Amino acid sequence: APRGNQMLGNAHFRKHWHKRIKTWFDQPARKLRRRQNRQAKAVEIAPRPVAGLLRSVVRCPQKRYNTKTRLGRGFSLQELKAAGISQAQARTIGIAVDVRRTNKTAEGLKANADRLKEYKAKLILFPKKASAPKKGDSSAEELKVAAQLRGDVLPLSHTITFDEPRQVTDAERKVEIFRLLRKERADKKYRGKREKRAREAAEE
Amino acid sequence: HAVNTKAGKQHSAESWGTGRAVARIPRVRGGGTHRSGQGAFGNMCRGGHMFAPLKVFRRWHRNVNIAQKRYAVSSAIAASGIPALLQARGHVIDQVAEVPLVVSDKVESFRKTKEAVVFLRRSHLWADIEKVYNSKRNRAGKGKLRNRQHKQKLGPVVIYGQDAECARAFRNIPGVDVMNVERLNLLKLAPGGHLGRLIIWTESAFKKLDTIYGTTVANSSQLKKGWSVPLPIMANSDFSRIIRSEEVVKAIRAPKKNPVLPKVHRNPLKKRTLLYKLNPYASILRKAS
Amino acid sequence: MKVNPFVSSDSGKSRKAHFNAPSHERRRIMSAPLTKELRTKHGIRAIPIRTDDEVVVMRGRHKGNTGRVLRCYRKKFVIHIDKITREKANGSTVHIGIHPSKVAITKLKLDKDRRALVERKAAGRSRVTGIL
RNA sequence: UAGCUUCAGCGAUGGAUCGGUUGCAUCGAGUAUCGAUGAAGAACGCAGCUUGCUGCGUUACUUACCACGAAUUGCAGAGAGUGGUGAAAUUUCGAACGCAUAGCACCAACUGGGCCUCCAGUUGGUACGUCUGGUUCAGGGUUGUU
RNA sequence: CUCAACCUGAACUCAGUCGUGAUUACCCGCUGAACUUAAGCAUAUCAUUUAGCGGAGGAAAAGAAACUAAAAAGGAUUCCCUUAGUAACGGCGAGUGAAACGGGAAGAGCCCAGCGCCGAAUCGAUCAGUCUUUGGCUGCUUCGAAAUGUGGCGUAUAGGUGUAAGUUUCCAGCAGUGUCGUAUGUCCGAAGUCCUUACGAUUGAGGCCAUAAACCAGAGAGGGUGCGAGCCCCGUUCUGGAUAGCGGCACUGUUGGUUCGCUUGCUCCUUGGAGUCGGGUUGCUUGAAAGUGCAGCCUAAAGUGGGUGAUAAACUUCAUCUAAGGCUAAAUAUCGACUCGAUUGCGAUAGCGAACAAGUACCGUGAGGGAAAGUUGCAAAGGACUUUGAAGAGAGAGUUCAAGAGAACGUGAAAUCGCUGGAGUGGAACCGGAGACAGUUGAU
RNA sequence: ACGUUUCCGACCCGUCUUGAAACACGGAUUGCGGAGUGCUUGUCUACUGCGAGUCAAAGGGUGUUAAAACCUUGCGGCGAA
RNA sequence: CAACGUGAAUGCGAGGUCCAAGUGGGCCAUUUUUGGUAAGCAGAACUGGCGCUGUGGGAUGAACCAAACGUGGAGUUAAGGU
RNA sequence: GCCGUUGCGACAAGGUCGUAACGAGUAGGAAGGUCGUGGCGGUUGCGUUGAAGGCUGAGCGUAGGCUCGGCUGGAGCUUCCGUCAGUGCAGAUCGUAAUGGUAGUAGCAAAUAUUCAAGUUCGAUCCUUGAAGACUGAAGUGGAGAAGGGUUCCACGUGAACAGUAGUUGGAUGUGGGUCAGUCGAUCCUAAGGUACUGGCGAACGCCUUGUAUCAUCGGUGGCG
RNA sequence: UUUCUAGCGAAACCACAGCCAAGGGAACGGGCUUGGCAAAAAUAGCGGGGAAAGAAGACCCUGUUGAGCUUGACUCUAGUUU
Repeated sequence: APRGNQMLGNAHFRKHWHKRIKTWFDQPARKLRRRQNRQAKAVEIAPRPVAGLLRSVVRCPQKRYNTKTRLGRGFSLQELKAAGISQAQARTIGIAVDVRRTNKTAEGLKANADRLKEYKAKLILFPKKASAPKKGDSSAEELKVAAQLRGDVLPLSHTITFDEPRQVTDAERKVEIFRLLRKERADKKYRGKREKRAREAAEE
Repeated sequence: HAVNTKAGKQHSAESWGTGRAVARIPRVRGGGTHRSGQGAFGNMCRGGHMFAPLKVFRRWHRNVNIAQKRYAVSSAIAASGIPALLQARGHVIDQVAEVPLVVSDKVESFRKTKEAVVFLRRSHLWADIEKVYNSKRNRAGKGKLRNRQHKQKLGPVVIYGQDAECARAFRNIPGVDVMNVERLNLLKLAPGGHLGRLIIWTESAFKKLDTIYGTTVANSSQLKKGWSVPLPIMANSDFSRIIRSEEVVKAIRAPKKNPVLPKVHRNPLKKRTLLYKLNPYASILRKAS
Repeated sequence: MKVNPFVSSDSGKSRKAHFNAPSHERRRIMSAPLTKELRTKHGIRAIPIRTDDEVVVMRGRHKGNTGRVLRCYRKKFVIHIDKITREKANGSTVHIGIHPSKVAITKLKLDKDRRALVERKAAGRSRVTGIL
């Protein structure tokens, strides 16, 4: 029996909720277990990076996020070709391949091609047989500085830069921004009606 | 902690209803044993469920604002530098050289409890540990049965900046704690929520305090982003000097006493001097009479 | 303070282990210290007591009495020493049980295995005392 | 006086309270291991004296082997006895298997009855479904051949 | 009609296999309520949930887009935070109620059918050799499976042919050499039972050269010992040692098998799942709203076809995947089982029903129901002996710090009850106020 | 002062009820147990920190008196239309 | 903007916001009053009470008359009495 | 005169003091509680020269309650500061355990019935012997079995409990002993009926039919061997 | 049988308790007010009272409480016909 000015109740507790209860008392235990798993994996695959495969750069899908980039699943075959890396070779040297993604824009393709290039620059390849090196394998003293990498491979930078102050140009001021926006909206909204009118005029 | 969710509800118990001359509590079913026909379930019954059985999903842990945690740690550190507060908290600092007590980095090289004890004795800090020894005692209550057998006083805390594994020399001394200046624990700086823990700073730890906790300038702390020492609400914190200051004394007016009232009403119609004081002409009238 | 995460500081667990220890563990539990002279002579501090050892009572109402260990009643966690007896009502004599931790060994009943054990303990004591 | 009520002292009846605690509750961690090679469970039995509980299975409160190294204990009694446990062994019911479900019956071998077609004993074997292959088959179902 | 094939179907105590039945915490597939809320009640809610049935594992299931979406796009599955009590559903009432984008944990990819090429190049038993034999390797062993097609290449990222460049091994065991973990056994460890005192018994109190001092302390966790103990014992600390066993690695050798391949350019060729999809209707289900998912019946495809783009339909712009076949670790769930560590929990009417011969005694024909019950003392030293009695038992005595701790034994409350002394006592007794008496208590 | 004796006063408590000493109900006596809780979501109030900001989640890094504490957010919640 | 200056009695400090409990069976009396033959009956109006409240008096009594309450004392009284 | 509340005021104080007025209260609301209880983080101390608990004299407080003394007891307890709560009982025909008056009371009265002498025993209405007197009265108060019981059977001891008096006795209690089959039964046959196979159904555990539903269900003489 | 004796030995019930008249009161008091009165401890009977005990009235009403049954109630359904 609510009395007076109250917000109407909404609590979803009319089911037998006592049969489905989940607590979080094992949160620090899970943290410790995951740290130990990472340590074991690092020991297992040393000196390879603990994170694993190298991931690609990606624009966030929708216009709410399209000004931000993030790590993708892998590198498209177009990017691998642009960087001159075979898919088979990439799987061996630890680069993620996204067989579903395709590039439709030069800028997006180029960003990932450059990422692959810098990864190859930073790569250290051990000889397949320690006794006998080959072509492509890293040099002896290079193989001494090898160290296991922790965290993301080639982590992304999220710092925001500010455009340098400049002069306000006259042509910039003479533009009618609101009129332009409303004109674009109107043109899109009435595009079809004008086409219908044009077709009728042609038929007459 | 919680009780079993089925505790006290493991009986096929039904009420007898009215007409049997007994209370309508649910009663254990069957026969051939004492339990049969006895009350069940209710919190008033022997062997039933408690009232509102305590659940395991109670709010045990809390969210504490980071800003307020930092304020509390800074306040505890500041209070550790006041001799009076340590005495009020019970530490024996009668012959301690100086508060705060900063010692050479050589203490960070200590590796044997013998060396640590010698240093504490020569620093006139052994009185505190002696009191810690005297304070060991049996905990009163059920705690004894739950792996909390003894209660004893807390000693000083040694804070270091660069550990040459120095905490080993100090672990075994009762009451003495050891901390790293980078990760300072409020639970050890202000035990029981009380201010004035006795601290032994090493030189490196003392030097790192400005870096870790900043200054009164905004964002002066380098290891805590955006943190700086809180500013006081009162500049001069002593209430007597402000009152006795010349500026305040000039504005203050002269102290006064409680106003005085007659209190007792007498009977001038029955007394002489009272009436003659209130109305001097009455004496002349009586003289005329 | 203990550091081993697999060692329990639970009073209940400790008491349960002590009072349910099997015979070979009760042997180790029922250990007695050596006298000063025996300690300097053999190099060890304490040893699991054994029948036919000579002991001296160090505490209790029988402090100072000596004799030989007649039995090691591991079930009752006591030893029966020679000459340490009382008289029942009827007149029979019963040995008074003493806890081995309250006596000191004055002569070790040595055999092949006891000699090997003492050698091991002395070697370990020397090894650790050198490092300390 | 007696009885009754009440007070002080003493004593019964009763088992509250207090003092711990090898028990319980909850939280967390590590592992993946039942069964036709007969499981889970049940029944009966096993000890010098031992009903119950615990343990065990006809080698029956346990054998062998390995570690440690002198006991067990209520009374007796005479590498002990504990722990680990890789060898051996593991009764009858039970999916439960010859059929039935608290009973009775079939096949072989061997042994004894003197011989044995007849008895008795011992040992191996006889369940349902299903896969692969083997053997022996049936049907103008299709086909060839004489 | 004879013989011989195949096809189909049998019988075998034929040779050799496999399934059944348990467990419940989590997992997968079904079946499926009502109490209750709506202040009545029928849709709704409880709830796609108790209950019932089936089937696995250490995890299971899912899983490599017939996806999200509409950016300058993301890119298997699982899980967390957020989206969000939002869009939506609902006698539009009570109520119910997601997902993508975003930040993270973990991250791993692949195999068929079909088309095409080689075309039996493939495989099971059995026999004989041989080895490191609870299984493997060799065959003119002999049988059989397989052309109604086993194997090799190959699957949407495609693939293949030829060609030019580059580039080219990989598996499995055995022995050693070291390097490293073990909830794996066994063995090993620093310092007072020092003086005085207290006690029934100390671990309690005081003292132990020294300015800083009994001694050890990387050990002052815990337990035992006549309550109290770092120093009496087991233990504890030595990011402990020694030893045997198990593992994981790395390198050497060796054994057996295996490798005409792989990438990029050009060249020419090539490229896919049917009673399924879709549609109608019926029923259930969902937040899914002219149908989200599932199923019955009828209908029933196509091949740049098919699906989808959340308001149904034509006609149009496009965008995005490729259904009707299959495998796959991690992050995740779970103490039911085995083994461990803890606690602001309970302290014997509490905490599990069960601290104990507890799922026991006992009850019901059965399904099933189901208790009460902890404590002598440091040590039985558990009361010898005398005496009355048939005996229970009592009177002495003895043990003991103590027995008024005497076996149903720590403490031993209230109610109730008996005795001794005092005082009252006419159909209640208790009670408040005010004295008196008795009594108690204080007086430099 | 829970003893006796006098003088005055003095009906049995809890409860529902307009109204209970009631010929209204519960109560023979004593011990022990016994009932406004937990959590989710609101709202107001009080206190604390910061303030156009504030709190940061999952997570990560470190911590062996290591379930704590400490550090860490182009992004998220609420607020700023 | 300029000037004028508080214009009956008596008493007395005034105003604002927020959060929330219990209640939503009443009953009695003087006077007025409807139904009823009446009722310690049923239903209304104003006010005061009882409920929630003891105290002196009416022998006794929820409401009648007097008077309302910390805990004590002295004096004087109300209604009522000698 | 004293206590408190309210308003106002003085004072270098979360305090003290002064002053004037005031003090009813159910349901209900607030405030204070060095009122009381159990934990935790800290702090203050006491303890086998006697803690908790229990019984009860001198006091303190308006009260909740508290302090001390005496006796019992034998191992823990406690001040203050924060914070937390399974935090206070007279009731609920409350749960559980124990105990009263009733009260030495209701009552131990169906089935005809016992008496004498002796034995044993510490002890005899009740056990045993003998004599007498009665009863069931052969559709028995006799002699044996089926179901059911499960050692109750028999002998020797017996103190307590049980045998609603008693007990030397017992279906009680302690210790031992006792059940012998070719012919008596079971075993064997089938009845009413049950339950399998296949066969159908069923999401499934599994059900339905015992029937030409299903159906390739064998076994007998003889020769040969 | 009861009765008395020896042995044995419960239960129901119980706020506290038990002499009346009238009064007023919740309109039929053991208790309150005013009167009548008021002397131990007990045995056997008795059925006036304790509005005596047994049982949260099976009558009546209320409840947005049911169940058995009926049908021309509302909404469905096995089955069956087409």
